[PDB]
Amino acid sequence: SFVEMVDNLRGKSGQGYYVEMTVGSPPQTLNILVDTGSSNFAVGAAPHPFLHRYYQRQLSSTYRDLRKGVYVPYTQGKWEGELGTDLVSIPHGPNVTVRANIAAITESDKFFINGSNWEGILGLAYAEIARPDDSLEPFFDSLVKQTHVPNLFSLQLCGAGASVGGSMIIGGIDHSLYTGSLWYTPIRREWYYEVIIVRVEINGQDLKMDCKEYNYDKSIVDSGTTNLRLPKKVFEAAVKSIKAASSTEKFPDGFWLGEQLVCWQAGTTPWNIFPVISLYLMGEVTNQSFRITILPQQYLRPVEDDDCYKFAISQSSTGTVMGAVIMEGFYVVFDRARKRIGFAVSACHVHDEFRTAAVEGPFVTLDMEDCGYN
Ligand SMILES: CC(C)(C)c1cccc(C2(NC[C@@H](O)[C@H](Cc3cc(F)cc(F)c3)NC(=O)CC[C@@H](O)C(=O)O)CCCCC2)c1
Repeated sequence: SFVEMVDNLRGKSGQGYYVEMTVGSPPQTLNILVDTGSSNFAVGAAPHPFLHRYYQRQLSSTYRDLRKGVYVPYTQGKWEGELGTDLVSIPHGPNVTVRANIAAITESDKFFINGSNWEGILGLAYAEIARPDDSLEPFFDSLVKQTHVPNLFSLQLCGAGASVGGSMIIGGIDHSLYTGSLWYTPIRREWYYEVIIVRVEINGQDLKMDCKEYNYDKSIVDSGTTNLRLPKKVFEAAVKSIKAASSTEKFPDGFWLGEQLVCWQAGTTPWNIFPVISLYLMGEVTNQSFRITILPQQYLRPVEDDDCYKFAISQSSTGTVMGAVIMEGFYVVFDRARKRIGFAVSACHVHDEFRTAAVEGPFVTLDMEDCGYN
């Protein structure tokens, strides 16, 4: 649903996943980062040391200026630019063309990456967190309003199998991309893709915190953030257990902070000493939830030059962010029509000789609604 969009994403480890788009008439081709954690469509529109190409408004007979500026601040990077509209399409995407809002980026700081291969960002979340304000229609809303594409997309983000790939199925769910059942969690509110974590286990041991801690101040699925990011108190409980699981090894302190590799001899990575992490999500029926299980092969992410890794779980003071390492090896369905996100085991699942990533349920969990913050 459909073959045409299967394997339509590419990326580098830790630099997001991008999809090919064209903007303007005639079509100008850009690579565009696929970001469930923001809601603005923006594209390099002026030279910058890190851009191979950029969008050229003067060459599009279909460009229209909105004569209004815009800027967006992310966790660290930020850009400013000029709002306009234009015709936009996705070559490996549905067969449609829309007029969508476009921020043309004229200045930026710490936003583009050195050898990135991407030139723009596709914020796929709801108008609410759009900049300057919720009146700037996000691209996906426009796509839905203009064409007949169903109000639904799914993301199959894959780890290696040194440089990566994946699929963005616009408008449905492609059955060849996952196994087992889909389990759905409610979208709590339509701004970020907000969800609610009702329970946390590490190698089968409940973390025993008040479930409010898991969602303080929000939990969101964010394909535009690399790490699993955890609220301070949860982060420290989790590192504690992960340290004691793996104490048979000697770890620098900068490792646990994400600012320093650990290396082992090719093929000898001590997989079995790192615990599995289970996240239980609110389910669709009363008192029911389901779990997703993350393997060490998701949260110790590989970087080149021996097999080398960074700890891809880190600290947040803006809530739980289920980033790209959590999403890898799941097929994640953003079912906007039904205010829900589905998780299944990805067809490109992460393997381990003795353990496997899993979406399992049903589980009973009382008082799930008390887990939400405010
Ligand atoms: C855009 C908006 C809505 C105002 C905003 C602001 C701050 C944080 C976010 C959130 N989404 C954040 C998400 O949009 C952005 C997209 C992005 C990807 C990129 F490659 C470079 C960037 F400059 C920006 N990603 C990041 O800021 C993290 C990037 C990097 O540190 C990494 O972890 O890989 C993250 C925290 C929880 C809320 C959602 C969103």
